Amino acid sequence: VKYCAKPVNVAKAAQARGDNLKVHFKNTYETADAIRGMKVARAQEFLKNVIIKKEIVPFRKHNGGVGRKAQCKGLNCAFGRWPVKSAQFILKLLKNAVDNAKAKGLNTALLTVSHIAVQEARSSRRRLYRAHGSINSFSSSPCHIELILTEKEKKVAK
Amino acid sequence: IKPKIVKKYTGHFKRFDSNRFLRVKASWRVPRGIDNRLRRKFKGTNLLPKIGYGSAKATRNMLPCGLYKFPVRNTTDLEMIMMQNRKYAAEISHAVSAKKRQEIIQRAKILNIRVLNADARIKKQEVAQ
Amino acid sequence: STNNKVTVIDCHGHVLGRVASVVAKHLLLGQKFVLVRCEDLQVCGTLKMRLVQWELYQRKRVNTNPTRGAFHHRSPADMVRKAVRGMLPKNNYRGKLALKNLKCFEGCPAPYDKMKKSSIPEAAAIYSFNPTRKRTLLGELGTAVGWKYADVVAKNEAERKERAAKWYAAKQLKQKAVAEAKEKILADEKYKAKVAILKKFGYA
Amino acid sequence: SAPQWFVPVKAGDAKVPAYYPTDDMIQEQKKKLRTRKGAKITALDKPAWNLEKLRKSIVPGAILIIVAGKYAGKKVVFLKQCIKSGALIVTGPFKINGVPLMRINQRYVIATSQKVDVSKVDTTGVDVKFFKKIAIKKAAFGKTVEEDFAKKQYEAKKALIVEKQKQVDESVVAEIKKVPYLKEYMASYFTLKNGDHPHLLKF
Amino acid sequence: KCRLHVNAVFMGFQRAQRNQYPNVALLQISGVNTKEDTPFYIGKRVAYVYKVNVKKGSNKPAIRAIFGKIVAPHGNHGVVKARFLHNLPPKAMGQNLKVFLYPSNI
RNA sequence: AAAAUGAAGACAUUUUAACGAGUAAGGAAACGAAAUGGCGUAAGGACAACAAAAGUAGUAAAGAUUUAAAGUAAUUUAGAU
RNA sequence: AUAAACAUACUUUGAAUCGGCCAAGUCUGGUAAGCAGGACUGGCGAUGCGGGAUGAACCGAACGUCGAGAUAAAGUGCCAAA
RNA sequence: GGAAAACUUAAAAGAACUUUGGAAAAAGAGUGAAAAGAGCUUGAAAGAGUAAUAUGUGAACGGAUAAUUUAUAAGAAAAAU
Repeated sequence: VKYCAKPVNVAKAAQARGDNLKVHFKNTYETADAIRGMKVARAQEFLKNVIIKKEIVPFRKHNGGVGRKAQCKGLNCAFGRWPVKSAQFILKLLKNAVDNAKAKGLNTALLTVSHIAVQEARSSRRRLYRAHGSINSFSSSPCHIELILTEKEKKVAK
Repeated sequence: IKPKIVKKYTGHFKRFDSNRFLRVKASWRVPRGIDNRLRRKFKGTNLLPKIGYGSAKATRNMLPCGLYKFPVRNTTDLEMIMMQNRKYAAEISHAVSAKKRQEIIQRAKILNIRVLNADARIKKQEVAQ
Repeated sequence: STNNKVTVIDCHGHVLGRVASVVAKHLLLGQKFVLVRCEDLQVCGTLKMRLVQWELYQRKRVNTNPTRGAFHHRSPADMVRKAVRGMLPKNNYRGKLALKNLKCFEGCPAPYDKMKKSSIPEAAAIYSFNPTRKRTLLGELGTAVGWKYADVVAKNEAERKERAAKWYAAKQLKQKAVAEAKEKILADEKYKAKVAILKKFGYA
Repeated sequence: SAPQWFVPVKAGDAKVPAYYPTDDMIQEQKKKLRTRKGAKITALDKPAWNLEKLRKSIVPGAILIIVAGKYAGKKVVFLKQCIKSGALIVTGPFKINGVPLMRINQRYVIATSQKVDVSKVDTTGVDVKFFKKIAIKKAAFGKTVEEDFAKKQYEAKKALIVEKQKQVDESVVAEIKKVPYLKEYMASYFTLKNGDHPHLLKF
Repeated sequence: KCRLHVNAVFMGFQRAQRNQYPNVALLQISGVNTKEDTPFYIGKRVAYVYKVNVKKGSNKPAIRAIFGKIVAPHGNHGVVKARFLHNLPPKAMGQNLKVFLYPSNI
C-alpha cells in the first residue's frame, strides 16, 4: 500500500507503516489527529498518557454517544475518550519510525510527526444470531497507518 | 480582419436535478414529466436549450483566433488547406506521434498554415534542456 | 465620499410611525441615524385605546414555549426600534446593516446632547394631526405597561435643560457683543471698499 | 506566376515537397501590417474639416474653469481655438495659476462671465507646431531600452521653449491685477461649498 | 483640494415589485428634490469610486472606479437613471457616487 | 412562402415578408433548391499520403482523471497526468 | 358591405381521447353545500409571464435569444419601482 | 434445488542481506523496461483519509447581474510631402 504523500527531502525523513492492523479505524483516526504536528518526543509522551487516562483524545467527528470529560476543555470539543489499543498500535509505529531515522543518521530530538494518515481496510465478517432465526454481521474495522517523521527548520524566502 | 463573435449565452444548459443527484449526469435531457418544474418554465427554473440561442451563421464554429479547425493526420492533409490559410487552422489529431508531429509542424511553417497544437508532445527539453 | 456624521433627530413633537417610515428609508440610503428622546413621540388615540392595543400585542406568544415567543419590549426606544425594523427588509444582509445604523435613547446622552438636531416635517404632529385628536406620548404609554425608568429620564432631562439654559444665556451675551463690534467695523470709515461690495449684493 | 494565396518562405534544411521552390530562389518578404493612410498635413492656417463648433459663451479673453483632468478646479484664460485639433488654447497665467499653455477640449471647461481683455497677446507661435514640439513622446519600440531617465531628459530640453512661449502671459498678467480681487480669484481653486447646487449655479 | 462633484446615493436598480434590471441604476442626487431640476444632470458623468486593499506584491490599483452617464429621470422626485460601463455591484447600495460637472454645457 | 440564381461555392445558396406557448399524439430513410434537421453505441462492406510503400500507433493504442475550445443541445475536439 | 391564393376543395392512412373540472347580469332537485345535474360561451386540464401578499380556473396578456422605448391589469408612507 | 470465482511479468528474475519488532511486518537494500509485490494488467463511481484553498444565526443545492481573487489570454510594425 502506497503512502498518501512523499517527503520533501527523503534524506531527512523516516517512514513507518502498518497494513490491515486489527484496531478500530474510528478510534485510531481520532488518535492520529491528536498527535499530528507535535514533536516525536512529545507524541511518544502524549500516547503514553492516553494509555493511563491522563490526556484525552478529542473525538471531533465521531462523537455520537461519546461522553463528556474534564480533560476536553480548550480543545473546542466537548467529547473525548482514551483509546488504549489505538494508542499502543501508533506507539509501535512511532518507535519503528525512529530507529529507521536513527539508522539514516538523523537527530531524533529534532524530528516531528509531519504526516500521519489512517485509511480504511477490508473488513472481516462474523455471525451474530438475532431473534426469529436471523443472522447478522459482526464485522471488524481494521485500518492502515502511515507515518513520516521530518526534521524541523526555520523557513525564510527573503 | 476578424468579425466580432457574439455568444448569446456562455453558460451550460445543465440537466435538471443534476446538482442534487450523482446518478443524474449534467448532459442535457428534456424534462418530460407531467408535473416538472422546468418544462413548465416556472419562474426561476426557465432555462432550456432553444434554437433562439443559436449563434450567428457568419461566426459559427469560429475559433477565438478567427479561423476554423481542420484536423490533420500527416503532412499530406496540410496540402488540403494550403490554399485557404486565412480561413483554416491545422489541428493535429490526438493519436499522432511526436515524430510525425514535428513534420506536420515543420511543413505547416513552410505553407504558412497556423497550427493550434504547436506545443504538444514536446520532448523533455523544458528544464536544463 | 463617505458619510461619517450622525443625523440626530429630536423625536419631540413627532409621530411614531411617520418618523419611522422616513428613517427606515434613509437607513437604506447609507445614512447614520440617532433618534434622541424616543419617549416623547406621539401616537394616535387616548391612553385607554393604546393600552388595549398593547394587550392585543402582548397576547402574541408561543404557546408551547413563551421564551421562543414574541418579546414585547416596553422601553419607548425599543418601541421605536420595533417600528423601524418593520419597515426594513427582512432576513437579508441589507436590512441588518441598515438597522445597525439606528439608535434611540430615552433622553440625550453624553455625545448627542451637543450635536445639531434635525426635524422631519412629514412626521411633525402639528401638521398631520387634527389638534383635537387625543394623542399619547410613548413614555406615558411605556409607564402604563411597565417601563421602570420613566422618572430617571425626567431627572436627567431636567439637569440637561438647566445646563443648556445657562450655556445659551452665556452664548447670547457673546453674540450680542460680537454683533455690535461688527456694526462698528461695517460703519468704519476705512472699510468702505469692502462694505460697498457687501451692500451691492445685499449682505449689508 | 505565384498564386495570390502563395507566399513561399525559406526552409532551413527541412524536408520539402517536389513542387516547393528551393531556398536559392526564395526571397523573404517583410510582413506588412499597416494598410491605412495617415492624416494629410495641410496649410498651417487652414482649419481641419473636423473643426468643433464652439459654444457661444467661450470667446477669446473669457475666464474659464477647468472641471476635469489634471488641472481640475483651476481657472484659465481662453486665448483661441486650435484650428488643427478643435481644442481650446488656454493660458492659466503661469505667474498666477501655475497652469501653462495647453490644449483642453471644451467639454471639460465652464465659461464664466469674467473677462481679461486679451489684446497685444503676441500669438505668433502657440499653434499645432508648438504643442507637438513640447510633447513628451514615448521611447519607441526598437530604440534600445532607455529606462528611467528618458522621460526626465525630454522635460529638460523642452523646458527652455515652454518657458519662452510664456511671453504670451505678460499682457494678461498685467490686466488681471487691474481688477480688484480678480488676482485672488484666479489663483484659488474653484470649489462647490455647502448649499451650491450645480443646477442653480450661474458662472 | 476642491470639491467638483455632488454626492449621489445608489438607491438601487430599476426594478418592479418582484423583478430587477441591473442595466439601469437609480441615483438620488443631493440637492435635487424634483424632476424639474433633473434636466441639468441629463448627460453628466457619474463615477462609483471604491477602495480595494491590494497586496504589496500585486500591481492592481488601490483605487478603482466605474464610470457612467445619467440618461433619464425616474419619477417626480429628482431620482435619475444611470447606465455604467459595468453594472454596479448591489453591495454598493446606499453608497455615495460622484456626479461631475462634465460634459459641460455652460 | 414567394421570387432570383444554381455542377459544387457553402454555412443546407441570395433577397424579401410573415411567423415561433404546449400535455396525449404525429412528423421512418432517400429526394438541389431537398416531403423536418441532427448526436451517440457496437458489428459488416468499402473508402482514408495518388508519383511503385498510401489513415494513426513503443518518438506511446484503447481506457481513466481533470483543463480549455466548438456546438442552442444531444455531443465533439485538443492539452496535461 | 367586409374579408379571403402559403385562398379554397379535399383524398388516403393513421395516433391519442371520449373519468373531466371552473366562471357566470343562466336553469332544475335540495334548507343548503367547495352538493347533484344541465343550455351558450370563455377557460383550466395542456399555461408559463405582470397583478390580486399566498392560490389550476379571477384581471391583464399567451412565451425563439436579446437591447432601447411607449404601455396593460394595477399601483405611488416604508418593506416596494412610482 | 443449485451458485460464485478469468488476467503479475517476456522471463520468477517471486525480493532475502542488515536494523527495529515476541511475531506479523516496517525501513533500507536488491530484481526487473516498469513494482507490475503475489489481495499482483488498467483501476471508475458510491464511501473514506491526508494536503492546499474558501465560507458560516433553524436546511442545502440552482439561475440572472456585478465586485474581489486566481487562471487563460491579444502585438512588431510603423507618418506627411
